[PDB]
Amino acid sequence: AVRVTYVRKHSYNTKSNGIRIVKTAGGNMTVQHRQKISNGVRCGDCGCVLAGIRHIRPHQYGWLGKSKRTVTRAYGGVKCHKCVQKKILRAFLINEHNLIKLAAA
Amino acid sequence: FSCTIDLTNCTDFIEPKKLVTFFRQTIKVQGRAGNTKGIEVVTITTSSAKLCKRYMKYLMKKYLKKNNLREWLRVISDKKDGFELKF
Amino acid sequence: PKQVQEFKQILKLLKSGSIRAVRVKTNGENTKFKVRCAKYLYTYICADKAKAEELKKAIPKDIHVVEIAKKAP
Amino acid sequence: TGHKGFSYKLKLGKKIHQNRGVPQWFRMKTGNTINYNFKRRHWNRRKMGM
RNA sequence: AGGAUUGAAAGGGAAUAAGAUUAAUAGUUCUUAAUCAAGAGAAAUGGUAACAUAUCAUGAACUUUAAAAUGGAGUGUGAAAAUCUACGGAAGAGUUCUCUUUUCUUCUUAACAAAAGUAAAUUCCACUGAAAUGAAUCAAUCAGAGAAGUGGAAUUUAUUGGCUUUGUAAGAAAUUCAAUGAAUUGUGGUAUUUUUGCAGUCUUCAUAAAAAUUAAAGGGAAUCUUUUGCUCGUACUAAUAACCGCAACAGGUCUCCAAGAAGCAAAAUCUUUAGUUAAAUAGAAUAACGCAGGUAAGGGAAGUCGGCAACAUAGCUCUGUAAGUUAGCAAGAAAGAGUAGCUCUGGUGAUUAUCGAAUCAGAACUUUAAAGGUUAGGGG
Repeated sequence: AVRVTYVRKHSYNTKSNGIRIVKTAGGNMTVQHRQKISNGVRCGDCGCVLAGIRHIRPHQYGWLGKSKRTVTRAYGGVKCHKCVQKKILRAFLINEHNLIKLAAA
Repeated sequence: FSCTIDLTNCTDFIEPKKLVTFFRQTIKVQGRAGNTKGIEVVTITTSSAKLCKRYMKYLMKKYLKKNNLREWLRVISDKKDGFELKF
Repeated sequence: PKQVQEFKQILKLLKSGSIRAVRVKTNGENTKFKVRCAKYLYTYICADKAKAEELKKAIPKDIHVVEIAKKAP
Repeated sequence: TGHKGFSYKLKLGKKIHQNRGVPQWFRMKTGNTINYNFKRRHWNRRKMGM
């Protein structure tokens, strides 16, 4: 086995100091710096992970294409489809009830 | 499969005729030395039996040690499924 | 580095005025046409000798051409 | 330390520069008593405390 | 519009790798190949849907949401690396008068991107509507606020998109050969460990950070090439000699990487890669008294304040286990038997005849009669 050494000057097994050891030409093994695991997005109401958006670092979303950081729907990217459906019915049914209850009952 | 041995600079040290009988009487085709009926005997050119190039170097190095001449001669592959002998 | 897939793009790349250098490598099985552009190094794996010659004529004479073989320069 | 401030590094460099003996010509001056630098130090003998 | 300064070289954080080079520096130099930031040259489609489209396809004020940004335990499992191993080889080395188709070494590949082929897990969408209730895990857990089935969508899996593969890229590097030039660089495993993710389960009178910074939404105000990237640290030790103890002090001082044997074990013991043979001087003789390690006939605590010290037990399997008790324990109670080598036999699966795992049980024979080299409870 080939034993390796930290390349940067950090010497502690911190979250930002994660490494990967990969093989390299000549049988030597080198040290990489791996990225932290991130969370995605959550519905503003039900707190569920949204589908269609990758789990990357906050700044890396700007690098992605304009269509790859959202979902093409009303409140897309901030509310789940189930979250949105309840919003539409609430807005329509309550308004319709207001027209019959009050406003020339 | 056809292994070829070159002695073009050491045939005086080792006559081929002595090598032909040794390979015939020492190859263990099925664990038995001397039962090499499917061996064409310096070349070996045998297809019925299974052998190896690295096996050929084994007896040849064994042969050199038997004659106490191993300290002078070295068996080197000629990159053409054969072996050539140097000093 | 990027890899171009079919023959149409490389000629359009060769005829484009963004080229900087060309290096041709001959392997035991195929021939690679690495085009050194401003940003990337596009390459094209070719296994047909006649199509390779068509490519070599497509190279403008002004650009520098480097031929690589079993011995590196 | 490998890491140091710029001003601290320069003060380190001066202490290296001041750790030298008397040049030979200065020792041949007439009426010269300064033969050895008594302010000298070595890393393993006295820590300069800075 | 809302609250000033400082406070982390282990918290948050835009973006770089492989090879080569020096007497000494190198994610810093060189070759090659990349990335990032700041600049310069009445306004889209598709899908039933989950949602998808090399920049595309306008989006101000104001407001909201999310990320950065969240404990621990234990179980299962995906992938990579190391070790081991199956088949096929190529080159070199070791042994060789006794044998050995033999034993050992090399057979490699980066950042960043591509998308032939092909995965595991979770969550959603469409059709349908479950009772004779079904579906599933090692465990769970779930269903008319809709299970199972079939067909789809998304996310995660150390960069693009997880793995093989591809560009980089063989021109490098490794192993050989010749005297700079030549050769090779397959495919696998229902094995172990490590690393890294994922899934649910358990636990708290414990619920296990904030900002810089980024994106999205609601609203409708308005009508590819190229330049530059400043300041400071960067040598060396990091300890049985570079640090703190007056010193080259058997004391103390926070971390990363981690091979084989054997074993439950990162234990003791031995070895490979690397390091070293010197670390406050030696030679001769082999008295007493010592310090450290031992043994001893017969007796067995009679020694002593006192079994102090030492001796003794010691692993695993099977049988067996009392009084007392807060009913949980005591308990490894106590006590007894087995254990080696060699030659065999049988049980536990996968895939559909071939292949594979260490584990358990049993039987003849032999001997110096078997845990004991090391590790390893004295009991009442």
